[PDB]
Amino acid sequence: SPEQLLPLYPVTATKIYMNLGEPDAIEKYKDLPFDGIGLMRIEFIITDWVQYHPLYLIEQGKESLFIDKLAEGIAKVAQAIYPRPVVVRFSDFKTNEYRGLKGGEKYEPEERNPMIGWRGVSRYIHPKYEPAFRLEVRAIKKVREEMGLTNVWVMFPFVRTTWELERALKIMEEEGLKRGKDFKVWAMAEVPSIVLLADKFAEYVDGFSIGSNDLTQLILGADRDSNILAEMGYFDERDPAVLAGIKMIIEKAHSKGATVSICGQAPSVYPEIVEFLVEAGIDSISVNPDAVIATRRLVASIERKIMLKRLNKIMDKLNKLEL
Amino acid sequence: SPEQLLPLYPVTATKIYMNLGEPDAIEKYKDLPFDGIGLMRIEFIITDWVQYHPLYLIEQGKESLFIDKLAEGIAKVAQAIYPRPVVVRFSDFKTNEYRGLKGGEKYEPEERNPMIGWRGVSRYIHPKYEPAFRLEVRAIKKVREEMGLTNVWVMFPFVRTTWELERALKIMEEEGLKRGKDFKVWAMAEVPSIVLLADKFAEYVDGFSIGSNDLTQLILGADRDSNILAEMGYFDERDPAVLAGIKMIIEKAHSKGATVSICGQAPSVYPEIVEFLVEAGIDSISVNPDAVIATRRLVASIERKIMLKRLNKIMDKLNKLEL
Amino acid sequence: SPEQLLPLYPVTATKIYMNLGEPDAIEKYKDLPFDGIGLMRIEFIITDWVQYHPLYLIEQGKESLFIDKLAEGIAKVAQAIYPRPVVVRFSDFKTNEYRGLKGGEKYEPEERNPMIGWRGVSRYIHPKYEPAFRLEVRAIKKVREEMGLTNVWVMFPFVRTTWELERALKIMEEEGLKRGKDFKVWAMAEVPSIVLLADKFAEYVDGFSIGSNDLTQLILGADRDSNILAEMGYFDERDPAVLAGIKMIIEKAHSKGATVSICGQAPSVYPEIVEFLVEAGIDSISVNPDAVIATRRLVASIERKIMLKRLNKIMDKLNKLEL
Ligand SMILES: [Mg+2]
Ligand SMILES: [Mg+2]
Ligand SMILES: [Mg+2]
Repeated sequence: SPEQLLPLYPVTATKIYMNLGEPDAIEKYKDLPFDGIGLMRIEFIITDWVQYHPLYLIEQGKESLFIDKLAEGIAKVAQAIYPRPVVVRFSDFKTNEYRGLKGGEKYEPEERNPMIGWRGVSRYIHPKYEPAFRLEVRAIKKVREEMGLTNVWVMFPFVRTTWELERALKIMEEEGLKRGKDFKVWAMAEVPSIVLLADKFAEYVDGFSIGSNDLTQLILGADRDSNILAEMGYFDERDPAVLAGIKMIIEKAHSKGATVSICGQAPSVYPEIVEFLVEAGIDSISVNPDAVIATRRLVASIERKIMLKRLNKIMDKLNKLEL
Repeated sequence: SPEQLLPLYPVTATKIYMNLGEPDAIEKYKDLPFDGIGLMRIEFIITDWVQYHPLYLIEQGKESLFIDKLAEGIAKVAQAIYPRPVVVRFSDFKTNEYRGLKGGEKYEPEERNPMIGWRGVSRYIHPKYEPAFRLEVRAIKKVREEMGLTNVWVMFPFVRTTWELERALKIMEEEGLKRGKDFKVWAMAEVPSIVLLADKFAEYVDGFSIGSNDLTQLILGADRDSNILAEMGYFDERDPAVLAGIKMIIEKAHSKGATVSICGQAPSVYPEIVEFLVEAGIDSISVNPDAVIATRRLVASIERKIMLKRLNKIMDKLNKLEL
Repeated sequence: SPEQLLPLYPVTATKIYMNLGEPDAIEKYKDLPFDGIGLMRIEFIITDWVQYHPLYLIEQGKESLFIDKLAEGIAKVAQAIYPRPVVVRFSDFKTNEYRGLKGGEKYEPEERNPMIGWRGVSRYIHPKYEPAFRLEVRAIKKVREEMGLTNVWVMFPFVRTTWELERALKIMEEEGLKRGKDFKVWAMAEVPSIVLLADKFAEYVDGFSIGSNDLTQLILGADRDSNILAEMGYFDERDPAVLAGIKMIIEKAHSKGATVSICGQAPSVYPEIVEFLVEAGIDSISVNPDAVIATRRLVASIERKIMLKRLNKIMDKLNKLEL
């Protein structure tokens, strides 16, 4: 009877979140010791439950279908784990991925580098895609209000500049979705501009989610699907530059009182990444379901280890005071 | 076999108490990891096991029935969880609620605001209701002595002034119920006078129980059953005024060496309230049975988190000493 | 010839304001040495000059009558004592008191506790009563502009939360009534939330008016018309909790540069309350007309006494510097 084994799992100061892409998979992982969904991917919902470009649906006057499918998926995930928070990520599609949707060829220009192209918040605040972002915000508002699921938060993927973030925030406010005590807004820390200006971005969002997969790619300026670059071992999240960027993000966000989360494959595979993150004082770690329990163990041990080490340092520090 | 799973639950520095209103429900929740009954409501016993106003029973010479029913309920609850403490709350009825009892129309005046009317300690020390309070104290004494259940403590609901508290204490002493090492007396911190003078009230009671439901109502001056006020969102226990009052109560009580408890719906629904309470250093948290286990998890995690944060602060503090 | 005796009255640092409920009574008390009307009650105007619920008049399209009667009363009071300020209090009625008006049964729900019910700013910002508050603001604007009576200020009764105060302020701004150098906005400090967060409320208002009558009731959680509670002596404004709350309000408001006033029966009857208020450094005291002159004497003496005591302390303090 595993359902009574949940409270007996090790207690961790750092929150252990879970990454979810398919809403129907929430019932498979309902017995895992996770403190919430730190990353809900709505890409699967749009691809397989909608099949249509949101702008195409707006042109055909079918906003209701898109809004209702997103609302159904998000409400299922939120109600399955209430009151644990569900951090829904906005549309993370690229232009080429957007073209895969039905009727998306008319609204998606052919881009040489969609990886660093028109995507994320830059797409949301643009007048062309603004109605689709408004549809997504309307779905989130319907989940939070019609179903009363307060535990639904949002994260803005691929945030580039502060003014774009504030424009997205005011667009959300125009839709009645306002940042508050019961509503948290996060920003993906996958762009080096966020690394350099995390303390400046913290005035607009409640916290940051470090997209280590994309953050490593952008910091190193390398793209993963290129087999040549992958063979050389570039895409190691243990890279000193990536670690320095993560440390800077954590320091700036905690100096401005913003929470820091990480949602990538780095904590799932590399224990040393987890140790470094916990030592830096990261607020939460979001991992894949199959890596939840182990992470909950590992973080706990690391915390205990830290709780020893700091004590020693304090004593040593105290020694230098008396001499 | 859940009965051997009790010792395996997470260990929390803050005591996790349980709220009980029906004595017969103690057997349903005997397998929950609670450190005691932080709030036992005798309102159900008087309403459904007595059906009669205590003053009416005194007039009819039936004090024995009221005393014996209270003693039976309290003894059942205390013996079910011995030696864990059972904090019995005295009669928390309002005048309109008192009139619901049989024969209570003759003893309860019609009040415009019973919510802030003749209730609580103000009712107990009044000569008219003093015999009923003496009956309640006699029932408590019978439980503590005839059945030898030392684990029964009392809390005074809706305490307004220090002189009324000392008059209630001397009335209890006249009945042979004296505050001591084996008997704890608490005061409900649901009136702003307790907020302002907690350090003064601490000389009379062993600890305080924060009635967050009533404390929010009195601090904000709003009454919950009014749907208009509820719709505007006034009754949020995360309100800055309520948090400041709770912090002041905790600080004053710990400055005077008195324990602090909370028995309301705030810790059951809002994790941030629990985090703030544990950070402030609250001695115990009393929640509903269905919210016990989760709270025991949450508090534990928060404690661990705090146990990290303080360490960091100490190191930072130590840094400022060397420079 | 008493009219030349006004300048010969004792000079007080603390402003001595007067409480007025009937505009026609301003001519009776025009020869009293008061520095202004610290509390103008428009309850009498609405009850006896309008007789109608403002929402009922709006439904019947008779906003002009209500606005003109309020304007006539306020203009009479302001012109009678120009340029001394007239602090008009907004509608302080309760729901039961509102039902006494003609046609008010349809707009006032039956409330169990109107004393802590839908009243004050909570009523003004609500969409249902918002047109009536707009009518009151329009009357104030007509007095300040059509008659050019700059000396008219407003106070918001029964302020609960900061967001409600800012919503009322923006509603006033939408009506052209904006806080400025020639227009002062006060908040009644009769709710314990104001006591706990006076420094936070000071960013929205020019000053605070301590409603000691209601402040004592809310701090002690007792209602005055209950004869049982009154007999026990609960409603003593010399209570330590009420004094501590008043001291906290004064300290916070003066730390944020906001003026503090008191408009209640405490300074009219208890000289020690006046002494404590003047020692705390209250900016003004508003009393009943029959208690004006005596208060003007008493405060003066107290000020002189303080002006001695502080000097002694300074000398003593200086002694500790030389030793
Ligand atoms: Mg990404
Ligand atoms: Mg209560
Ligand atoms: Mg009042």
